[PDB]
Parts: sequence; structure tokens; C-alpha cells
Amino acid sequence: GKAFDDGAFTGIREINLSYNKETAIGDFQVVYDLNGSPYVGQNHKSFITGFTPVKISLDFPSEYIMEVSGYTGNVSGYVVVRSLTFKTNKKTYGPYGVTSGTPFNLPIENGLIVGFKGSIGYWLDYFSMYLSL
Amino acid sequence: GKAFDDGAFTGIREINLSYNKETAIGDFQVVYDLNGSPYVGQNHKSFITGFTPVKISLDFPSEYIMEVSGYTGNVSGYVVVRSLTFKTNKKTYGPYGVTSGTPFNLPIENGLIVGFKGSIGYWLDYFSMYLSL
Amino acid sequence: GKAFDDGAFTGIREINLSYNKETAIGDFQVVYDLNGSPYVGQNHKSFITGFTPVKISLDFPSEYIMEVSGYTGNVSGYVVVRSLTFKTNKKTYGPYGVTSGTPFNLPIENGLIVGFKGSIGYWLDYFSMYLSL
Amino acid sequence: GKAFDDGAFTGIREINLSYNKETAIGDFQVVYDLNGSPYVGQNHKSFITGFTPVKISLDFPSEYIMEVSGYTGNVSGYVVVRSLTFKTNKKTYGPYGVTSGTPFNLPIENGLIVGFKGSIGYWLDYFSMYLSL
Amino acid sequence: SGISQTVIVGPWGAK
Amino acid sequence: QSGISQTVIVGPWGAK
Amino acid sequence: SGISQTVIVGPWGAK
Amino acid sequence: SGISQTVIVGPWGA
Ligand SMILES: Cc1cc(=O)oc2cc(O[C@H]3O[C@H](CO)[C@H](O)[C@H](O)[C@H]3O)ccc12
Ligand SMILES: Cc1cc(=O)oc2cc(O[C@H]3O[C@H](CO)[C@H](O)[C@H](O)[C@H]3O)ccc12
Ligand SMILES: Cc1cc(=O)oc2cc(O[C@H]3O[C@H](CO)[C@H](O)[C@H](O)[C@H]3O)ccc12
Ligand SMILES: Cc1cc(=O)oc2cc(O[C@H]3O[C@H](CO)[C@H](O)[C@H](O)[C@H]3O)ccc12
Repeated sequence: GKAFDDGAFTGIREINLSYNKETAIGDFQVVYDLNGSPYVGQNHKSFITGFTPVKISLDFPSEYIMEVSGYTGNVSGYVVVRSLTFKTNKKTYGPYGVTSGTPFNLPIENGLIVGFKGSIGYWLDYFSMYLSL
Repeated sequence: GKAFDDGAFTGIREINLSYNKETAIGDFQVVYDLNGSPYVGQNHKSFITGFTPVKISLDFPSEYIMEVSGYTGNVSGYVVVRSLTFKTNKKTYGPYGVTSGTPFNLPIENGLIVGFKGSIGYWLDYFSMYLSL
Repeated sequence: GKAFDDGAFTGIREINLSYNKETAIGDFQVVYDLNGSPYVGQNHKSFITGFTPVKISLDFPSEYIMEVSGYTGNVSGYVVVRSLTFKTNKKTYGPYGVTSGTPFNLPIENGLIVGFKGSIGYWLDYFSMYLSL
Repeated sequence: GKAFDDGAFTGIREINLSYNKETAIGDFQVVYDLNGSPYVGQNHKSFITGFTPVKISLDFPSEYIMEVSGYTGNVSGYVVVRSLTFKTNKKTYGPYGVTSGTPFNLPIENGLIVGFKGSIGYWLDYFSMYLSL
Repeated sequence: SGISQTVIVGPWGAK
Repeated sequence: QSGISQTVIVGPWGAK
Repeated sequence: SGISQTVIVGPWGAK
Repeated sequence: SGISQTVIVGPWGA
């Protein structure tokens, strides 16, 4: 896949992703907050198209993510992120994708997600999150 | 179970835990680093006995934990932490306890685990980790 | 004067300021680093003209500020920032302005200046720095 | 003098220092907070005696230091910290010592002093502060 | 408050 | 508390 | 270095 | 390393 690394910002305003109900997560773009103003992140695109887009618009700053969860597993011989769910202090967004494979989940008791990095080929191959107070 | 919360420190020198392969993680205690000296955390003990002891002694500060992973599941009607693994930059310690139930895993690309909190009844019911630079 | 607040970033690439050899600091502007890209800060302009500009171009990321110092004092009856000096791990830039009144200094043993905020009327009225690891 | 470095803690509960009107600051000791419990810091003592002790007992956690200020100057051929003042959100403690020579000041807009380091011979020669959120 | 803050992740296990 | 991440800030120096 | 650091957790997925 | 880092300002004094 193609690696990407957004770095770290001041918080998160929107997540735009795409998925397919038979495969996995495809595209991923974040609108970060930077010092009280929107910063529209790079759109990290799958090598292929055909995905369903979702826009997750948070009521920043009072609404923020408290848990990221999902599943990883095999699609056409590649381990990819098959499913994502984002839980905020207000609501749950997801699951998007296919909820099979091996689960993972990052609940946050204190702190914020402030950035994402990862790699996307046909599907999201892997990802990490920047955390900060 | 009885809640514990060690708070946050400068690093981790050793973890003493116990487990039973029929059941789950039992005791949990940590020697932290506090500004260069060992800090002997309280021993959070299971309400029962019968556990096998494990001593994970780290080559501090050269050696530090890069991933904590494990399994949670139902034991005798209670959701508990059934297994733990600690990977450092030098080697892997575990798994301790049976690798059955729902996996979780926290890899760390940058940063340090500097503290533990949780609750222990007959078994480790849940835990969280303090992270810092 | 007019308040400004750049916010926090990843580092500093350049500082563009102006000063008068007979009065105080006037204009202040910073090119930050934001996750590997220059971020051109707004130019915070004095209400008056007649200053000498200075460009402090740092060899980012190997060169970074280790101490900000200077003087606050009276100009036309106003307490202003009369002078600034920036010392990096490579060299000293300044003093710029008038080295008179009450000295101040922020030496840094560990960490980085990642943002400025303050106010500018005819001269720089006051400022603050964001610090981070 | 003898260098000292307490490292970083959770906060500050009490500061004990001593001073002499004829000279400068003598001894320095901090009772820190560590994860909600008091932690009695090393007592950093002058090589000599005859100073006047002061105890600053803060109403932790609602009371915290917002500014530390002082003066440096020459005493018997040594440049030392001649005076200290500690301003909290509640009140000012000091000045203690001799307010002569070159001033310094560290105000804090956001964040907390969580530790001290420095050197003490016959007098407090210099010091630095750990800052955290 | 006068209390320093740290990131905490978790909990994993029971409610 | 908030979706806004926090940073240490020292200062101000100058007019109060 | 002059580059600010942040805690990073992950990755989850391949590799 | 395994040792946690913190911002440190100063020294003042000398
Ligand atoms: C389904 C399919 C069909 C095909 O003809 O080629 C590929 C190639 C694939 O690999 C790409 O996507 C992977 C998972 O995202 C991974 O990034 C790999 O490095 C990419 O080249 C995947 C699926 C195919
Ligand atoms: C297996 C078993 C056998 C028994 O005789 O009693 C108990 C009681 C248990 O409850 C306590 O431990 C739990 C799991 O750690 C949980 O903390 C609960 O709140 C406690 O009351 C568990 C297992 C038993
Ligand atoms: C020299 C001079 C003459 C005069 O008649 O008025 C002013 C007013 C000034 O005020 C502005 O600049 C101040 C210091 O920078 C401060 O910011 C104030 O709020 C501004 O209005 C300065 C000099 C004058
Ligand atoms: C004999 C004598 C008399 C006096 O008034 O002061 C001193 C100070 C001395 O040095 C010690 O204190 C210094 C200032 O704090 C400094 O730290 C030095 O390194 C210490 O050894 C020695 C003798 C004195």
C-alpha cells in the first residue's frame, strides 16, 4: 500500500471514510482541528474505487472520540482493517465494513486522538493514532 | 472486585503477576521507576490462592515495553482478564494464562506505559494503563 | 494593542521580526513547522512604521531555540517588550531592540517552544510561549 | 554546591526553604504530591547554618503556583539566588531573602510546576523547574 | 487544579 | 472534558 | 531535535 | 529509553 502520516493536531472535527460490506475499509480522510480552526487532512485513497462513503461530523469541541474499535483480517490474501467503529461521549458511529477477523479496541479513559497514520492499498492495511492531552 | 490505581511514574522496572491456566490472571504488582529509584507498588492480590507466579524483570531503562496484549472472557460467569503478554524492545514475556476469549492489544509506536489501574476479585476484572512521553 | 495567538505547532522554522534601535520590538511573525510542512504564521504588525526587519532562519530540525531573553521597559509611557535575543543550539540571534529596563529570560533545559501569543500596538506589548516535548 | 534533582511528581503540597537577610536563600525542600499522596522530597541543605526557615503550606489540590520570581546577585564572590517569591492562585509567599541584583521570573499561563532541580553550596546557586500538564 | 494529568487508555475486561 | 488538546504555556512577559 | 513528539499507539492491521 | 520525559525550564541563578 501507500503509507500515510497526518501527524498531530489539536483535535478532530470530522472523519470521512469509505467501506464495502463484503471487503474492508477503503478510503480515510480527517478534518482535524488546528488551534480552533478546521484543517482538512489529506484524503488517503484506495487504489480502487467503488466504496460507500460515510461522513462522521462531530460537534467539536464538546463531542470527542472515547473508543476506536474494529476488526482486522484477510482479504485476497492481505491482512487489512475490515471494520471500524468510533464511539464518542455522545454517540456511536459504525460498525463500517465487515465485522469478522480479529477484534481490536482502544478505549481512552483520559486524553484525545489527535492524528492518524497508516497505509492503504486496495484497503486500509494498518493504522496508528497519535494521543495527547 | 477491589479497585486499585497505582497512578503514574517515570517508567517500569518489574512486574510480578500470577495466573492459573484453568481460570485467569490473579495477583498483579509492579515495581515502577520514580525519578531514578525503584518504587515498590502495592501488591494487588486475588481474593484466592492457587496461582502460578511470574516475575518480569526489565533491564531498565534500556528495556521497555512496546506492546501489551491479552484476552478477556467469561470465567465462572465473570468477565475477567484471562491472559496477558508483555513485549519489550528485547523480547516477549507470556502469554501468561490461557489465550481464549476476546483478544485485545496495545502496541506503542512512541511513548511509555507509566502506570496501571484496575480491579481484582478472584481474578483481574479489568485494567487500564497510563501512557506518557 | 491588538491580541494575537498563533496556537501550538510542531516546531519553528523562521522568525521574522522588526525592531527600532531607539525604541522596542514592532512586528512579529513566525514560520512554524506543522508535521514536516512550513506553516506561515500571520504577520502581527505594529500600528506604526520605521522599523528594521530581521529574518532569523533556523536550520530546522537540527537547530532549535534553547533560550529566549530580553527586556521589558517604558516606551511613550507603555510597558513593552523592548528587546529580544534568541539563542539556539547553534548560535545567538540578537539582541534586537533596546537592552534596557527589566530583564527576563526563559532558558529551556528540555523541550521546545512550539507557539507564540501576545499583543502588538505601536510595539510588542507582551508575549507568551507554548512549550512541548 | 552540591547538585540536586528531585525529578517530576504529580504536583506540590508544601515548600520549605530558608533564607538570611544578610545573604541569600539557604536550604530548599519540597513536599510533592505523588498520585494523591504526599511524597517528602530530599531536604537540600546549605553547607552552612544560621538561616531562617519558612514553610509554605499549599491547600493542595485547589492551590497551585502560578509564578516564581526572584533575584540573583553576588554574595562573598558567588553569584546565587538572593531572593524567592512564589505566587499562587490564592496568595503571594515572599519575597524571602534579599531583593537585590538581577531579577528573574517565570509566570505560568497553563500547566504546573511538578519538580525542582538546582545546586546548593553555602547558598542556592541556581535552580530549574519541571513543567507538566 | 494542582494535579498533573496523564493519558490513560483502557479499561479492558469487565464493566 | 474537551475535544481540544492542551499545551503548557509560560508568560506573559511585558505589560500586565 | 527541534521536532515535537507525541504518544503514538498502534499499528493495528498488516505488517 | 524507558525513562519518561518532562519539560524543564531554567536554570535561573547562575
Ligand atoms: C483483489 C485483488 C485483485 C488483484 O488483482 O490485485 C490485488 C492486489 C492487492 O494488493 C494491494 O492491496 C493490499 C491490501 O490493501 C496491499 O496494500 C498491497 O500492498 C497492495 O498492492 C490486493 C487485492 C488485489
Ligand atoms: C469461581 C468462583 C468460586 C467461588 O466460590 O466464588 C467466586 C466469586 C467471585 O466473585 C468475585 O470475583 C469476581 C472475578 O474477579 C468479581 O470481582 C466479583 O465482583 C467478585 O465478587 C468470582 C468467582 C468465584
Ligand atoms: C508615541 C505615542 C503618541 C501618542 O500620542 O499615542 C500613542 C499611543 C500608543 O498606544 C498604542 O501602543 C501601545 C504600546 O504598543 C499599546 O499597545 C496601546 O494599547 C496602543 O494604543 C503608543 C504610542 C503613542
Ligand atoms: C569560607 C567561605 C566563606 C563564605 O562566606 O562563603 C563560602 C562559600 C563557599 O562555597 C560554597 O558555597 C558556594 C555559594 O553557594 C558554592 O556553591 C560553592 O560551590 C560551595 O562550596 C566556600 C567557602 C566560603
